[PDB]
Amino acid sequence: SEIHVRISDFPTIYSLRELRESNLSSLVRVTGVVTRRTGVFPQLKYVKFNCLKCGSILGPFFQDSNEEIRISFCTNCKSKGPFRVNGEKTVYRNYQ
Amino acid sequence: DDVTGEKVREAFEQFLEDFSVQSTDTGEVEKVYRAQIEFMKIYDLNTIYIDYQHLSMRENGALAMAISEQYYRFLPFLQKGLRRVVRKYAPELLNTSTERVFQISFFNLPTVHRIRDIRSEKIGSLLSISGTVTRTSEVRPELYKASFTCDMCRAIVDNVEQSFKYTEPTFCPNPSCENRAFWTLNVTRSRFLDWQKVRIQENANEIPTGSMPRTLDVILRGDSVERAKPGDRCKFTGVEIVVPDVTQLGLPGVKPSSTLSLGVRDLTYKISFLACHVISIDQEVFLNSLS
Amino acid sequence: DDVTGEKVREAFEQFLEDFSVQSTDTGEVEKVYRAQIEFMKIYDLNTIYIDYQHLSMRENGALAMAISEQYYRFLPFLQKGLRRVVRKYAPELLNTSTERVFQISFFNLPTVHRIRDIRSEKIGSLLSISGTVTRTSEVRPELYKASFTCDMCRAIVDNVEQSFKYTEPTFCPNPSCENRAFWTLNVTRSRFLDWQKVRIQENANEIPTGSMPRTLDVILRGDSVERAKPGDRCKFTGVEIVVPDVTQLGLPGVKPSSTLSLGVRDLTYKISFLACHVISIDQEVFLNSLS
Ligand SMILES: [Zn+2]
Ligand SMILES: [Zn+2]
Ligand SMILES: [Zn+2]
Repeated sequence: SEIHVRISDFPTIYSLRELRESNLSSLVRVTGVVTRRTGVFPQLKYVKFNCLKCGSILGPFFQDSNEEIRISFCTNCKSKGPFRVNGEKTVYRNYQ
Repeated sequence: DDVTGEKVREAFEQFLEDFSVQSTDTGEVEKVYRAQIEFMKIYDLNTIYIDYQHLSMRENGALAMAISEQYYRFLPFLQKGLRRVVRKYAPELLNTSTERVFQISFFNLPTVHRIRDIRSEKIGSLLSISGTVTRTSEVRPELYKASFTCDMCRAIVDNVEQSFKYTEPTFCPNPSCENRAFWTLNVTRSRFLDWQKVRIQENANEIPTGSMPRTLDVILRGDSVERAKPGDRCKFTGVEIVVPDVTQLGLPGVKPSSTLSLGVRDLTYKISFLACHVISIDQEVFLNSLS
Repeated sequence: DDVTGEKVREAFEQFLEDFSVQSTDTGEVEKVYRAQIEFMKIYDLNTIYIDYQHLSMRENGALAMAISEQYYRFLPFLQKGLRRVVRKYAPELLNTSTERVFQISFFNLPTVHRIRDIRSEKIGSLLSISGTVTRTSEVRPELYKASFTCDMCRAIVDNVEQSFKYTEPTFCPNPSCENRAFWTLNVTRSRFLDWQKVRIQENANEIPTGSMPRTLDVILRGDSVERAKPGDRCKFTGVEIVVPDVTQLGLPGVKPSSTLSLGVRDLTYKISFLACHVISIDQEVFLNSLS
């Protein structure tokens, strides 16, 4: 469904303790030794919220990776109750 | 408004602007401060070294006494004064290329007070404390200037500077809102300051007879972060600040409280220290350092 | 969009300029539509009278038949074509001095329909009727274009078209809003026209044997309001129109109904008329209207 681009050979290399804050929202190239893995966890990618007041499920809304979007109002029927997720129709992504 | 704060701020501006002294036998009379302004501009640094004796000689020490005794209130006034000084002389480095948060790191204070000698009256004042670095934290970003997105009348508004407690803008880009429901921060537009909490022990020589080494937690911000070494004797200069404490609720003695519908907040604190200047107490490098 | 609508609109605006009826011996030939446009600019009126005979003459009357059979469908195209023609020649009168509504009135239809001749297959078409005015109502405003105040991000959307029924602006003054649940209308940015309902009645000479008189409700929109006193025989020219009726709930015959959820709605209507204009049938003004 989607494609990704993997940048390589960035000029500047910073150690972990030298990140400070100027490198915020910036591309960095750091090196280290891996310590802990958290396994492979599915993460919501194309979540389809359902509207039980409408009758059926709503459209697939792209889930921003910063935070979990919510259906406060249904733009169609103004439903405050149903904003749940159906794990069958939802398309997930890997996460570690 | 406060007349005294503004008057002291402008007096500080004037004293900095007209600072004069003979420089040794060579360099004649050098405005060391005004010239060092552009000296640090060359590297676009963020620290301004205010030696205490300079501030102390002028106005028979009244300016130094005012700054030391009530540093917490005066510090923003001094920041505005420094910005005005940059505006008048050497305005080429003000922009970050928003504006660099220049650090005023005082030093060469008269006396250094031990951890055991910390007192509750001198909070809000400027002093130096000497101790041993035992535990240091990570360089975690601290929210200083934030960008808030209003739940209502949605938009992006920056320059809502963060205070010690959380602060959100009451005025909105669309004024009809005047509501503060879910003002949302954003990564790309908010401004942050480097932060570090270092734990220090009391030095062995200054330990009282039959007592344990009293400890203290010191906050490091700006370019002074990640300077101390665990087990390295260091001196810290700055202001004593109080931080909320949720542990000392069951201790004996009455507790501070408020009433405003109970309208009551359990008020307890523990004393910490916000520091500005910290120092540690190829053969060419060592040779260069060698006199 | 529709290709046929574009074709009819471009032909309309084409012959608003290219048409020119002869003046016989006295006056050679002149652009009658352009002459009427100059008259419009001179008197700053708001309605243009177009003879149907000329349209029938032009292009073997195919366009005349098309506009007579489906007047309602092509009406916005007619308005757009007239606006572009006005822009071409004498565009000064385009604006009110926000925007001035131009009214198109067709006169001298080939045939005259009596009130009893109303048929469903003529609904939405152009025709003429002749009746006697019985009841006239007050000249009241109607929402030509309607503006509203937003619910979330409270603000006013400006100059949105209002259809035959209540409408909600899909777009918002704040593009990020996209909320339309609660709109609060503002009269300032809402256009209006003149509305007046006249109840005409069938003339005596047209009544069949035994039938009691039949009557129709005619709506006069525009400058034609209060143009006829009660008890006068007038000729009405306009478009056959339908209006929803809730009274015919128990009548024989299956009631058309729409299902959507449920989305139930009874589709019961009664026939009315929307007349473009009305024609009735000191000594100086009197002396003028004589040969
Ligand atoms: Zn819904
Ligand atoms: Zn707001
Ligand atoms: Zn809105």
